[PDB]
Amino acid sequence: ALKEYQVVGRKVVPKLFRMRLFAPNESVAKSRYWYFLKMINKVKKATGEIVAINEISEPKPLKAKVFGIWIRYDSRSGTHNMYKEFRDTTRVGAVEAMYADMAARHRARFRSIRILKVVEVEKKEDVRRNYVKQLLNPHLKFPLPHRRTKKVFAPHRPSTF
Amino acid sequence: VNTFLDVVLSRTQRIRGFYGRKVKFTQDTITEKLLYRCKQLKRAALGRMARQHLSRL
Amino acid sequence: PQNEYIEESIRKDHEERKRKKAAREAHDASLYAQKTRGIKAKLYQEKRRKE
Amino acid sequence: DIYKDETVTVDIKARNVTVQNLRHVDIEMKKQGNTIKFIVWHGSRKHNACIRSVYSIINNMIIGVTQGFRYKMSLENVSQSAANIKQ
RNA sequence: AGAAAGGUGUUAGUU
Repeated sequence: ALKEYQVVGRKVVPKLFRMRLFAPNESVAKSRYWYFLKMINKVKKATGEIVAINEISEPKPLKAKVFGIWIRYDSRSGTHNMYKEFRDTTRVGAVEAMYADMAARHRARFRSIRILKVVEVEKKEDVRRNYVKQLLNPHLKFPLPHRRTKKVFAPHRPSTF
Repeated sequence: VNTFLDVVLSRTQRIRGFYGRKVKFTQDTITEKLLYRCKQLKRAALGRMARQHLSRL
Repeated sequence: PQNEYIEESIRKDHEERKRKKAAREAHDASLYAQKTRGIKAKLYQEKRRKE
Repeated sequence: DIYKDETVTVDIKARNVTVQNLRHVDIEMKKQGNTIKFIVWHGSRKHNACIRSVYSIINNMIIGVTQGFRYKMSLENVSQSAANIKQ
């Protein structure tokens, strides 16, 4: 599963660079941070070093929020920028949806996607997605769809109602 | 006229001799109505080539 | 007869049919392009591209 | 759409909206009071296209049942019959 | 179907 990781590092009084990125484990996070730093300020991986790698939890994991995520796509042309909003209860939860969505619609891989910034939009007016606004209606009430539910050859036909 | 040419093209629609027959037939049908090097010449020929008052009285 | 016999006869649902045909022309062109096949498809595509 | 709900009796048993039938397209009827709340719960754009037709079809049938007049110069059935008669 | 460009076919976004 994905996990938020805060990576702080600097080249061997050089400035300390700290950033939040999402990785399955620490080793992926540190390599990802180095690759991000390599293309930003041009710091060699061999020369630099990591001073702190910390895991970040969700301060309010049982509260529904809306997360706006800005990312950079690599496509056939390899240049694209989008912004998408997800409603869930964790920053890492939305990121998994973001990765799952883009690998679905746009046939993406984890390496070609880099998170530019993730923010928590707490204003309903700031939401730019019709689905998010509809889900935030005060009268949200809908029947559960796509239910469909060993012991093969059941005795009576399913009620399914 | 352009539609008539398209209609004529629609009506029109060894290998050197076979294309020569095709070159003749395609142009002759237009005249009646009115390998890569060989195909280039065939395209060149096509490229270069390309009452109411009385009835109402 | 003589001169504009048709015009003289007319003077002495066409609009509705013409309007219906014009309205259906937008859908007919898209359907014809999608259903076109063979050499005629290339000719239709070339004509649409030129237009 | 997330919710594309719209509007004798309105009994909606087995999707038949007998006052008529609605089995052809999955849209709900719900017989909400005098109206029939023809709901769509996260369906498809085809359902949105059908409801606009269904709403007019149900209204035309209701209008025809109450007073179909003649309109010489059954709603769709009468118009198709008139077109067939004209042809 | 599936293992140059057209489409009043569709779904997510940019200006």
